[PDB]
Amino acid sequence: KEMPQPKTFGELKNLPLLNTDKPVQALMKIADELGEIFKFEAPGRVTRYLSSQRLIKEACDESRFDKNLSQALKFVRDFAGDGLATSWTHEKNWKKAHNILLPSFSQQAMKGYHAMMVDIAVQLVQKWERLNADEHIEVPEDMTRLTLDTIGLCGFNYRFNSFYRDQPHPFITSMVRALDEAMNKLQRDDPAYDENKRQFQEDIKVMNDLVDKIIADRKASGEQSDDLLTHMLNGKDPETGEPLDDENIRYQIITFLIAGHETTSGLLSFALYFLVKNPHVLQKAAEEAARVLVDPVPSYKQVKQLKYVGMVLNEALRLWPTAPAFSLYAKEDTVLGGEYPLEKGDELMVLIPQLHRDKTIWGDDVEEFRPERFENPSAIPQHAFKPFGNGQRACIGQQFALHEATLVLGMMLKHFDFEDHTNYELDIKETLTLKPEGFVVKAKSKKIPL
Amino acid sequence: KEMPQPKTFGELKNLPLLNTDKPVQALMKIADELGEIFKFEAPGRVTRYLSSQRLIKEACDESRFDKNLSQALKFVRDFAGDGLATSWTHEKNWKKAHNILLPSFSQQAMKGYHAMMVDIAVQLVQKWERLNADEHIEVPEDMTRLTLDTIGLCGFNYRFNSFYRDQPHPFITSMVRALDEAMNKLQRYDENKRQFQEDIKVMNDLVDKIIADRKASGEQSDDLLTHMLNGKDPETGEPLDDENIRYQIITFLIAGHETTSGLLSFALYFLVKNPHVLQKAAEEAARVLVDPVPSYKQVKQLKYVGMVLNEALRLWPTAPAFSLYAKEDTVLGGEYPLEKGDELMVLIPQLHRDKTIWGDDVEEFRPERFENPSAIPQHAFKPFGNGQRACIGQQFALHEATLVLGMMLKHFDFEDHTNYELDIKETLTLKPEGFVVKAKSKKIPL
Ligand code: HEM
Ligand code: HEM
Repeated sequence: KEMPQPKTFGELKNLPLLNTDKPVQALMKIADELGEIFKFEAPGRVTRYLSSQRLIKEACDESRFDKNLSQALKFVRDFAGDGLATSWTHEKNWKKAHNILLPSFSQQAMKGYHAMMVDIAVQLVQKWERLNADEHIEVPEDMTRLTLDTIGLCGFNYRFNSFYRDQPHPFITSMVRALDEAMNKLQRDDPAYDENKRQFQEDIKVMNDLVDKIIADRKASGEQSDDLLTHMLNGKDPETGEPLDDENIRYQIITFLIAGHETTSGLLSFALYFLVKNPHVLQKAAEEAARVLVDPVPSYKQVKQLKYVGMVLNEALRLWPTAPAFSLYAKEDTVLGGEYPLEKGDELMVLIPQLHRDKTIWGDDVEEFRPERFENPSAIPQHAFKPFGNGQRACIGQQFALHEATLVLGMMLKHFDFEDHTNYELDIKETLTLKPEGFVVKAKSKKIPL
Repeated sequence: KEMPQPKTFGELKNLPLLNTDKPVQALMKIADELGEIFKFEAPGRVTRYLSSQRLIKEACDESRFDKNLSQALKFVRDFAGDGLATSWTHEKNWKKAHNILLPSFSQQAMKGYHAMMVDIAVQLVQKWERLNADEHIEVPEDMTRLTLDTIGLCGFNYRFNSFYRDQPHPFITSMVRALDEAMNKLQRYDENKRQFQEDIKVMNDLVDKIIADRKASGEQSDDLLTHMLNGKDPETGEPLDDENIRYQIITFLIAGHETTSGLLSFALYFLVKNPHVLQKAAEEAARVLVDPVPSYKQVKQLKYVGMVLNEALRLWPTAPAFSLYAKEDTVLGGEYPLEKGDELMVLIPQLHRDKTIWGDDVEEFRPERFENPSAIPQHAFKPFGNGQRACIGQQFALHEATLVLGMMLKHFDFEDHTNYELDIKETLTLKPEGFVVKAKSKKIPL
């Protein structure tokens, strides 16, 4: 009945607890101490962090709870607009874009993106083939170059050419800095933050200008590509009969870059981390890659056959889900778990990494990396595994993210042996997403041509 | 390219090779001679027996192969109907029952069955505590009493009361005799047919009566029957009808009781034949089972007992084969072209003796081989089948067997007093026939 709450700071309540550079990890430790639910209070804000499958399966009942914009998402909305990830369910543009975009994100639609994904994946493999002896790989940096360029090419047929650069494309610099400002605002306004505010407006303009220009260029040329921009310029919502307007198309493209690039590169980085830390698993994944990927270029069908690589990726998502939380609100007064009364509008946060450590679902070995947990997908209870969110507001990019990550991890394991030459100590850097900071490896080529 | 084939008998092709009382063991010896794959032909039937992890890992690719009803399963279907084990994947009732029953067979659902499992396990322990000096234990006989009563109680709150009986419950007599007829048909009668139909009627009547009785009472139990009466398939939104609920219950009794009792029997056999392993397992039981009654959480802590059970399943998987068909034209192992619909048999005991996977000591009983599942190559260990058509009862079988073996090792020292010679009787499942032991109580109360 009475809900636990972490230590307070006078008038600031719990807010200074977030003034740390690893806040998800801090909230996980609080959940370890306090259990499946705790109240978190700040000036003008009350939320409740959920950690157990028992309570989260109720919060995922869409008849009782809808997606809420967390404060992080509210700040991202200042540049993602009413794109899919930062719009309320009841906003006309959510269901409209949802209906238009769902068919272009299906498993069937990955067949059309596959060639462009391969284009960037081959660039990654060639970069590593061309490293000199005793040079090493900066794993999240290269994974970020890959996922960013893949979304750019599949999203709107634009080449950021990240593998030709040390300093990223100006669009990426402004996007990352806008995401940085969004996160820093969460932890803080006085006169000192005026420079950050001016820079934020400048970063927003940089993003809008490039994306609006590409949309305008495409409309003028009339050319058709296999990208999401072409689908959005031609698609009509069956319900309203309307197409997306140019401004919303821009917000969707920005959304694809934000929501997809760091989550996916984080997944690849964590997966490779767990592989080099678990040589029996790496051997098993590498066997499958060599057996399945029998052609110099992987095909769409071959990627679907990388079952164990997929298990590796799901187990990496279990331990470190790279979009680590989502937010809900009670549609009406309701009681959570038979003991927590909630009033209409009350907010909930789903702490995904804690959910994925619920021993009552996964057993005592929750911290061990064992892809075999996912050997048979049916053994996983409902709402125990939620790296892609919930229900109609789940990740629309799930099939894209997993197809890219399976393709690329498969190619990495086919073409190279990996050495954890520094005995890397896991250090998880937190933005709005999670990644293993400073993770480096050496790759020895297996000399298999492309 | 050219596939080996065992000796033939003119027009009968390979079929007389199955007219033996140990056909699985015969097929293993054929695989020893011919290798990882051989063709087996009979009038109007062609199949291919696979024995190597190399080929079986491809056969387990669900995009290329789906479950086939072997001739054994087709004959069992005459009384298991379209229950889960004897239905095709494309039959509406398979996916429907699969979606409904999966949550009631989960590891989480074992918490709710645990009390009833302990009920029967205590009856087994008390039976052995009450034996007189120099009396002995008929191991497969008592294990079958336990697993049969455990499924009856957890399945539909029915007590066969097997530990009160010499002659089994009439349902079991008809079930066993129906399974016997199914197997005998494979090797080939007007009286057999009349008897086969009588035994089906016994099974349907009792099970239909319990379903009707439960519907009339409105009472709720912690059993599979209550879940089936109240569950709805999320996909179609439909519940199982009463006829299919009957077939599922019959299926649970068939598919679960003899496979699981064989596992316990083989496990105890290998333990008494390997005293260092027995001692290690007994040390775990005493350290872990600190209460008069094991808890669910304690059973999960019996790690080495679980490894004992997996190693017993490696050597003698008690559901010893399953069948597959090619969904499309495909090439197996890069050298064996198969046409759509072509059939495969997975010879599990031979798979589990693949020296390229397990090393040269494949015949030795070493539970330590299972310390880390990640070190085991993909599809090397398939005692519970494959993919979406894998054993839905796997967690049930292993929880029961771990609980019961744990309690046995806590409460008794065992003696292989006859220096028993392994003799594996074959029905549709495998068991060590005539396996007997003496148990000396450690005098630990319940
Ligand atoms: C492993 C990589 C990814 C993970 C873990 C992930 C995770 C998530 C999660 C948890 C949500 C729900 C957030 C909430 O409820 O507030 C979400 C939504 C979303 N994601 Fe992803 N994501 C990934 C990759 C991608 C990619 C590659 C794209 C685009 C190509 C994408 C686009 C979106 C969009 C548009 C939404 C909002 C959907 C809606 O509400 O209609 N994501 N994602
Ligand atoms: C150690 C004991 C057991 C073993 C070795 C075993 C083995 C197997 C195997 C190999 C299959 C796949 C057969 C095929 O592909 O044709 C299977 C399926 C099945 N088993 Fe078991 N089993 C055991 C215990 C149980 C128990 C206790 C139950 C029920 C309570 C059960 C119920 C089933 C069912 C319903 C299926 C069919 C699942 C489906 O296709 O949807 N089994 N079992």
